[PDB]
Amino acid sequence: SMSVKKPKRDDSKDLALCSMILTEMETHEDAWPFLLPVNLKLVPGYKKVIKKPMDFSTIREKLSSGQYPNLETFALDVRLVFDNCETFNEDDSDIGRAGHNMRKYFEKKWTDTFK
Repeated sequence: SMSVKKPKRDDSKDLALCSMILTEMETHEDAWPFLLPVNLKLVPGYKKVIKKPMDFSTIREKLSSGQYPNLETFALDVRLVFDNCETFNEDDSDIGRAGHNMRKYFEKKWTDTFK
């Protein structure tokens, strides 16, 4: 509350560490369904069903241009990529399995880097 603060967590390396994690996600072999925006002209149903499209390139541009106010808003967009994937793809498909694998990979890096 006013004039009463928890001790200050050092957040000065967060930008660089989020960038490193994003690089590791970009370079994973199962990243291919997530590197670019889904083409809304060529994939029937996507536009209407997926209210907030997200992909790694869009995350990378937001990161580089100071559009993440903190590391939680960054984690929300990453998770949004996998949540969208689960909404549109069967678990037993290549893309469905890719999503589950990438989410697991992300969550471990996140915990090891920050928790």
